[PDB]
Amino acid sequence: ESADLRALAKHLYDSYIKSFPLTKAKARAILTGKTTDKSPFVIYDMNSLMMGEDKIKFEQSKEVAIRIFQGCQFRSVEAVQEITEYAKSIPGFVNLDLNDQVTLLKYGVHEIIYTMLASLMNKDGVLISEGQGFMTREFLKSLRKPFGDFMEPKFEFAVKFNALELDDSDLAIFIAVIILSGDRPGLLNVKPIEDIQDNLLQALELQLKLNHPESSQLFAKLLQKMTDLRQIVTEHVQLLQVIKKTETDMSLHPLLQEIYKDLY
Amino acid sequence: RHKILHRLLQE
Ligand SMILES: COc1cc(O)c2c(c1C(=O)NCc1cccc3ccccc13)OC1=CC(O)=C(C(C)=O)C(=O)[C@]12C
Repeated sequence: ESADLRALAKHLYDSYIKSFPLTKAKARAILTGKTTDKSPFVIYDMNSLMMGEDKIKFEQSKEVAIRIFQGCQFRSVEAVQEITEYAKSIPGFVNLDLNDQVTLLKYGVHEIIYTMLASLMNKDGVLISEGQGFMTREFLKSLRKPFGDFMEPKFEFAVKFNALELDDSDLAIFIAVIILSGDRPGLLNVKPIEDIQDNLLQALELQLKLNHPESSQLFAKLLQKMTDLRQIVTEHVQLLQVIKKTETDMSLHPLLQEIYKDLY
Repeated sequence: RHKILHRLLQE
């Protein structure tokens, strides 16, 4: 029944709005200029950063590259909490074995972080601090190794992904499908996850058929993006393994350590 | 492991 599939799509969209404060809609409204409120403060170099460090930050002894990296860590932690709340709204999720819920999040959250970062990005930079800051791609890419190469891959994906022109309604279901991946390592009860995902995939297919009538390729392209994201996150984790090993001033946030731990 | 995720998952 397509009726139930549209109701499911709407439920996920509504939960998505509850769980994620800065939506792609609200982000694109800021990136362009729909709003009249104080545009975000633009950070494009060391000088712009030091003065904006009060409009983006709601110590001061660590170098810039480290400070910005810690910032990315704090946002990702907040995002993990948002994603966890969203996951719990997906029909069937909370009824899964609790250990499997943890496993699904452990392997899923960073794929979702990449996905949702794109919503806050254009070719030129990323919105931060709930939209009150805008840090340029060029500034982030210029951060000393290895940190510049840690930032850039997120923009590389966002450019490709944003070309697909998904909206928040599309994204709500896309994210749900990713979280309910029955082939994450170490899952105990695969069938119930696969059954939920199969229904979510049907919901996604119908959503894209109705919402993007003129782009028949979209569903198949999103399935491949789910595959790409696994390789993309593997690289993220590795590069982060190198950072915690090579930078003596790396306080890896406990939640992130917990997620990265034994991620293979 | 996963002390934090566990408590986040349980309201
Ligand atoms: C360049 O990004 C950022 C820079 C930055 O300075 C900050 C960011 C992000 C941020 O939200 N980014 C999310 C993010 C997370 C993971 C990987 C990324 C890669 C590229 C771009 C953003 C990425 O979010 C932040 C959270 C904090 O609590 C901070 C502090 C110190 O209180 C920061 O210092 C902020 C204001």
